[PDB]
Amino acid sequence: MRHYEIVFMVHPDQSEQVPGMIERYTAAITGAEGKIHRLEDWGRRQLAYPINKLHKAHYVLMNVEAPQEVIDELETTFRFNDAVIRSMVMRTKHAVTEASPMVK
Amino acid sequence: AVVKCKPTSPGRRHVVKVVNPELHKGKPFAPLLEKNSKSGGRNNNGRITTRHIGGGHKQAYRIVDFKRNKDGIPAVVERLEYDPNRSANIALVLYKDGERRYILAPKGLKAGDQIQSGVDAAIKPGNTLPMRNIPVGSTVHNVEMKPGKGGQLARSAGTYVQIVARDGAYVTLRLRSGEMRKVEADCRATLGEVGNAEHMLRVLGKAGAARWRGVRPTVRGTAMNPVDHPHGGGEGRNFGKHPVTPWGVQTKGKKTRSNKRTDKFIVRRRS
Amino acid sequence: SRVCQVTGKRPVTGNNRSHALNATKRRFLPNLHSHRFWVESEKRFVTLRVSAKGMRVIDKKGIDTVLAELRARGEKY
Amino acid sequence: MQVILLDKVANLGSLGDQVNVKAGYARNFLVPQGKAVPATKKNIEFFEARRAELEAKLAEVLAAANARAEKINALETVTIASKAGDEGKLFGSIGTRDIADAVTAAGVEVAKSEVRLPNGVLRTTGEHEVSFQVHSEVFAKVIVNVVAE
RNA sequence: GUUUAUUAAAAACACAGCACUGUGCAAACACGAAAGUGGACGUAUACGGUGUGACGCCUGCCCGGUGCCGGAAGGUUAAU
Ligand SMILES: [Mg+2]
Ligand SMILES: [Mg+2]
Ligand SMILES: [Mg+2]
Ligand SMILES: [Mg+2]
Ligand SMILES: [Mg+2]
Ligand SMILES: [Mg+2]
Ligand SMILES: [Mg+2]
Ligand SMILES: [Mg+2]
Ligand SMILES: [Mg+2]
Ligand SMILES: [Mg+2]
Ligand SMILES: [Mg+2]
Ligand SMILES: [Mg+2]
Ligand SMILES: [Mg+2]
Ligand SMILES: [Mg+2]
Ligand SMILES: [Mg+2]
Ligand SMILES: [Mg+2]
Ligand SMILES: [Mg+2]
Repeated sequence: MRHYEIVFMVHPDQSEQVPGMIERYTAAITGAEGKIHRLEDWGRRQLAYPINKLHKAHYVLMNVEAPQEVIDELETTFRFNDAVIRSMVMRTKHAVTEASPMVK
Repeated sequence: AVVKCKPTSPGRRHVVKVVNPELHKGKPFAPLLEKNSKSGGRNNNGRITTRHIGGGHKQAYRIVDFKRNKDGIPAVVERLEYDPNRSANIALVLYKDGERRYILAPKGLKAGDQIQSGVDAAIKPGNTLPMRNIPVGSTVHNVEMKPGKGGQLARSAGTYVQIVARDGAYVTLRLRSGEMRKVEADCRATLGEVGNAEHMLRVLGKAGAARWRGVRPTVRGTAMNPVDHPHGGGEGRNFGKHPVTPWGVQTKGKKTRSNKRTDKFIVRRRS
Repeated sequence: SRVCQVTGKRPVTGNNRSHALNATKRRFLPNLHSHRFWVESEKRFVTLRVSAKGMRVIDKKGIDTVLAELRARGEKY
Repeated sequence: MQVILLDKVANLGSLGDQVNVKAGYARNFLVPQGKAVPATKKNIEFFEARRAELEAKLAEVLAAANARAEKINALETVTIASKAGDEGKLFGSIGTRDIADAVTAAGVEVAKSEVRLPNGVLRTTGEHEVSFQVHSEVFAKVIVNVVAE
């Protein structure tokens, strides 16, 4: 449908709940007959600057080929969850599959 | 939709109606009605306590759910109705088990939507959940002051209250007057602004339209004799004195709040 | 009625005397307070609309002595 | 307010002590909780000849009634299957009485006034610790696991 | 539209509108020694008070005096 690139930033004390969040989000996409192309946890990572009075965050990259209606449902899940701090969804021209330069 | 009336007569020259075509064009729901007898502003002593109240059209009282206790059970909105008792429109809702109740209609609510109270309710305009479950920075109305007491804040036609902070047991509110007040974090609140936001755009147009609403005319104090009012008297128009009440209390500027019980709950006054 | 149940105090009338000795009639109200007293024998609380003088009497005589007097007076509590 | 004590109170005296207190402290707290008797000379001869050691017998059987009950509360798990949201974020909180309801169901028949909590809400879904005040002095702790329903 | 029943119907009062100000709810306020009641089974798009008086164009300068609001360092100052 519409290729999106989703990266979100988890509160680092909620790093344990991260694979529980990813499986729900994949089941949101694949349950809505969307594709998921790569899915790359980046772990805890030192922030460039302290967002929200704290210095580290847990990064997750996720590439998604879903219809635009369920992504807008997915964005509200990032908005009201307090575990995720920042979320960025970026529309992509195609489906990307190659590993990240920092997964390397 | 505001409708300017065409000037076919003076008294219709300046009338702006507020026409909402979504209101129910029928009788209200009969089990939820009860008698609302008029008072004339007179207490059990028969004396006029508050002036200028009297007359007006007969009004039946609509029992409105402010406590909003049916948790978990979803409810669909049957129709929107006119309420003479208040400035905001009310919504007749139908729970799944067959109970009908009246709530205050929020802004974007229309006939056929689903609402639901309780803690596990979603966050859409219409749900009612305790403010430790509502995210900080959202606009809510029908706000309780005490848990389970019923909603008391932001009930008039276009009002709302923002939730600006939370420190454990309390949330800090931005009331519609601009006053910052602490409320316990277990008090219920209803999401979204309350509905009839264009209520303040009406203009009654003629003197009789205030008598329809039971507002008797106000004689201004300087038009009296000195036995009647402190402002009264004079040979011509004389007002050489500071503006007071009919009981001699300064009005232009003098504060009157004397509640030392609730001063711990007020963060900042209105500006 | 502003009457202490223990001591029988009552609003008396007197005068406000000014500096120019102008007399206007006033009242002297007793310092009444509703207080729950633990009766240890009957194992319950008893509310008495009692003045602060009467609370000093209950602290001296004991609540059992005073409630004997209130029944001997014939007063509900 | 001269008063004789029926139990040791943490800042003024032990059993059998005639210590000046304020009037509101005896009249509202000490006497209505059975902790003190006002020092009437009829009550002193009532107390000092007989109950200076008779109540010392009754004070030991109270601490022995605790030390039997407090000792067996080392099972150190309380599974409260309350409703919760996902990834933490408990639906409905657990207060002191709900903790008291479940330690009743496993161990001592305990009351709601025995539970001591730093938060009180226990909003975090997972395991927690709960301190006790089964005596005025002798305290117990039980690890409590709040479990999603 | 209202008004001096019985010498004054008017330019007087009222009025829709406008503004100032008070008022977070056990509201301000009012009647009540009090309990209570009205405001209101309303909740700041609400309510009370005050001035002005549809609408159109507008509403300038003065805070010294008198009020009101805010201030709390100093001076003064009651019972105790
Ligand atoms: Mg009025
Ligand atoms: Mg007016
Ligand atoms: Mg007038
Ligand atoms: Mg005149
Ligand atoms: Mg006068
Ligand atoms: Mg003149
Ligand atoms: Mg002049
Ligand atoms: Mg005289
Ligand atoms: Mg005429
Ligand atoms: Mg005449
Ligand atoms: Mg005539
Ligand atoms: Mg009242
Ligand atoms: Mg005029
Ligand atoms: Mg001017
Ligand atoms: Mg000035
Ligand atoms: Mg000045
Ligand atoms: Mg001042």
